[PDB]
Amino acid sequence: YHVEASHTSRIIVPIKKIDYKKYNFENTPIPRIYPGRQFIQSGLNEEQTIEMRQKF
Amino acid sequence: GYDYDYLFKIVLIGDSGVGKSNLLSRFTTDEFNIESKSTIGVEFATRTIEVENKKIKAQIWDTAGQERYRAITSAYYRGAVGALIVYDISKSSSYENCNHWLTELRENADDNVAVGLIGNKSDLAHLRAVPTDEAKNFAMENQMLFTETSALNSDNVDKAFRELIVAIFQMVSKHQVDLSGSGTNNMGSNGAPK
Repeated sequence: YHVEASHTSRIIVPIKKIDYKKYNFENTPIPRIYPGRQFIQSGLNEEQTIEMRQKF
Repeated sequence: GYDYDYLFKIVLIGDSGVGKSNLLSRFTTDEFNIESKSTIGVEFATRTIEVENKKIKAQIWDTAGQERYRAITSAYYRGAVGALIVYDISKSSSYENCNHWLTELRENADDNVAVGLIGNKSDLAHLRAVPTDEAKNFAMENQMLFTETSALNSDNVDKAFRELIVAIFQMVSKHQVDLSGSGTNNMGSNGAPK
């Protein structure tokens, strides 16, 4: 490809899907870089936690 | 008789439902003949320890919050020398006004008090509304003794009371010297001349 000084060029990358019966996407969510910490209440609804896990 | 030496009064203060009264019954003499709580408000409990070969009597007044007694509680902090703000780690809105309780209690209690800060219901440690290190820090720049009580183990709260009565003791420890009374002589037959 070539991009000169402002000219955008939308790359069209083909991939496949993922299979929901092959990966579990409800596993421990947003894993922390280092273990431990305060362990405070999440303060969010369980359903919200589901969509945050999927969107990560 | 009575035969104790000093008598301190120590308020327990906090929001309602933070678990102060169940904390009070486990570690100290209780349910002697007290009529109850809310009938007059602010129930009184007693604890008798000894420090430095002096006997200390401590009265603990668990303040009750019902909005109706708010005017009455002000007059009950008059002369209060020992204090304990209790907060629970499960719920979170008590810590928003824990500072307000400290401000109201620095007002009109004594010239100088010794306020402890105690986290009730650490049995629900996993349900931690506020981190313990933040409350530990907030105790550190407010000169406060800080405790975490399981409510299933009374050793922590009992240790806190012993150290609080020590720090409030040395604060009021009036100097004493001796009462020996051994100086006897002068048993004569009195050849007086006035």
